[PDB]
Amino acid sequence: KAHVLAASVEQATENFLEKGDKIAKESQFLKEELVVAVEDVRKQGDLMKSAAGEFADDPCSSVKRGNMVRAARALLSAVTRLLILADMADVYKLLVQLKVVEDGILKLRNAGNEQDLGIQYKALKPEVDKLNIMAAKRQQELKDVGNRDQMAAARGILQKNVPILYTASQACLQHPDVAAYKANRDLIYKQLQQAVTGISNAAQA
Amino acid sequence: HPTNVQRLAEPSQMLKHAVVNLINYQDDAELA
Repeated sequence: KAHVLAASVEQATENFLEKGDKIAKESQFLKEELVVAVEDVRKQGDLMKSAAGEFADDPCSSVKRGNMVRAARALLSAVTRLLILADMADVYKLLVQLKVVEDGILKLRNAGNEQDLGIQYKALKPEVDKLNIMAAKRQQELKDVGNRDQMAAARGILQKNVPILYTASQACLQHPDVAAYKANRDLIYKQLQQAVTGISNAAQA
Repeated sequence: HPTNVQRLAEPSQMLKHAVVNLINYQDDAELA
């Protein structure tokens, strides 16, 4: 009946590989690297299948038991390497979207007339929304309450200030000769950049 | 749209548990 236990390791290995194969195929980041990592999980997984099957067939053999334990170690090491790369891939995707928002904020800031300001605002709003969802999912995975709070705070500043930068820039365009509006626009822009760097650093902590 | 971490989380856990259970296997009746 020991095979009942070996079957479960096999079932779990296949289940894991199925998920890994899909992430490696669909990833826009670390694609080749994820593929190599999954290939090894598969390689070590098949070695474990053989070792576990031998152990289950001859439980008292200190040798077969030893081969199984070592094959188990190699398998779990490969699983760990895949998890690490999968996690990095998630971080890379978030950092790319953060850059999209950072570039969009600069464009909103510097629109040359109200017509373009409205367009750059419509261009930025959706990217902010997406970034937030992604950063929130990253926040729930952060283990340090410190980094988790920094992340929460940065997301809030970003969402609260995008609408305000639009209003600030609008005032600058409507009143070109008033220096105070430009100073306000720069102040809001600064708050936003600090949120951007906050998200960037918290995401990698 | 779950992250890669979420998609691999439970599967990885099930594999780790199954490996532990196989290693925990001992049955002295097998000796005979």
